[PDB]
Amino acid sequence: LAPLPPHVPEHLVFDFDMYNPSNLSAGVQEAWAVLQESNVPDLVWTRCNGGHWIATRGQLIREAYEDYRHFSSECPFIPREAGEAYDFIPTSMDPPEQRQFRALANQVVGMPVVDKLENRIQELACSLIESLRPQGQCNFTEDYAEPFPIRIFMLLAGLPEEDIPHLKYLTDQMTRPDGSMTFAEAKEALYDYLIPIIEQRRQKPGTDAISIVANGQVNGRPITSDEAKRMCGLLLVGGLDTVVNFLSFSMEFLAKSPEHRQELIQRPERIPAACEELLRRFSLVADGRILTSDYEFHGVQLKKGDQILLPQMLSGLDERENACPMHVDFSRQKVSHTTFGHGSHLCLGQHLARREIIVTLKEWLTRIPDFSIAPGAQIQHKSGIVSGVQALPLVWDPATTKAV
Ligand code: HEM
Ligand SMILES: CC1(C)[C@@H]2CC[C@@]1(C)C(=O)C2
Ligand SMILES: [K+]
Repeated sequence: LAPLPPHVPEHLVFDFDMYNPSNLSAGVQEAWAVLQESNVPDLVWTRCNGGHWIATRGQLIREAYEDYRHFSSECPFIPREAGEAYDFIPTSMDPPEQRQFRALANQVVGMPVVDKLENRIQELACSLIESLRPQGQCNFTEDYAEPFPIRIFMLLAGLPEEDIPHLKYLTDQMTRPDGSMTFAEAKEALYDYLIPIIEQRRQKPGTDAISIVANGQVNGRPITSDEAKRMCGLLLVGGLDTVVNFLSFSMEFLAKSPEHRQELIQRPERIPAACEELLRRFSLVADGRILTSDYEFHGVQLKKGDQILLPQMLSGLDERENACPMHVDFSRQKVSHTTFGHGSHLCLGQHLARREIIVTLKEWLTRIPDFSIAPGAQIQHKSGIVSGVQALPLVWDPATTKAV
């Protein structure tokens, strides 16, 4: 717990810890949404993790992400030492500077590339699922949630699959630190890995994501090796720690809700609308910004240098944004969320993520329409910059499945 700063008033202190929230055993989304109870203000100060503001409502999250003159991306992580070490491109830059780097990034992970990767996504999801189908059981986090998104990413990056254990270890210490490494050691270990590769593909340009970035142009000028590395690192974390977690939340829920499985088996054309609704209910990212100057926002005096966590996860969870927000409803008419961010840094990998999610639900339910949590398992969730599921044991009767 850190010393409450002179400028923060006693009545806005709410000691929420993002890496280990109090109600965590009820579900990570449920743990986070304690900040939306009737007793809690729209903007609190927490003394954990060195101290930082936290906006709790969708209205303030969106306003702050839009206002980059006051809410800067220069130090976007908590704790303070992680945000100061954070130098990924484009995420650590504010517009106007940030803008030229998005279109290089858009070229390696945007729609055009989802279109080059279309066959391979479909094939690996069918082949992974078909290999599990006859067993009548799986450890989903390890058997599908990781290998499906991860092997597509390594394929696109032109990186070998036995580098996976090392890279996921490191990427995961930057979002859910276990204590062994600091964000900076983790980051420098990712750059160390990328350095020879980047230089080699600048001499012999290939077709893979690293070559494209490294030999890319930024509003007409050549990107440097240091910029290539800083953009490249960011793509790996996005590739190895986003969709991987998201798929486990969605499959846990489907395993617990036979009527929602039935809806999608009956009307598979509803899968894209259902993916959106699940992205709202099982939203999982929470990063933030730093104040560029002293500023008064929604009646609270903020101080230059203060950090503020603006939980992207909380906006679609807000009862002011969606009625009965904890309830999953695939026909929800206005699905409002900030799952993929808001403002000028809107997620560049969202078209890739949505395709991987929709391909997984359609291809799973086609082959293994009925499935449940294994008898007597209690699912445990984990919290951090990106939230996730520690293990998900699923069971099914092989007599009810079909090889497609
Ligand atoms: C469920 C999956 C995903 C979610 C929920 C998600 C969420 C986000 C969010 C919230 C941001 C903005 C953060 C900020 O403003 O500080 C972001 C940015 C970004 N994400 Fe995604 N992401 C996902 C998947 C991916 C994937 C699969 C990739 C690439 C392999 C990716 C690459 C990027 C990049 C490059 C940016 C930077 C945008 C910028 O700074 O201009 N993301 N993502
Ligand atoms: C907050 C994020 C999800 C977004 C993409 C990966 C992530 C950890 C960042 O560093 C940017
Ligand atoms: K920084």
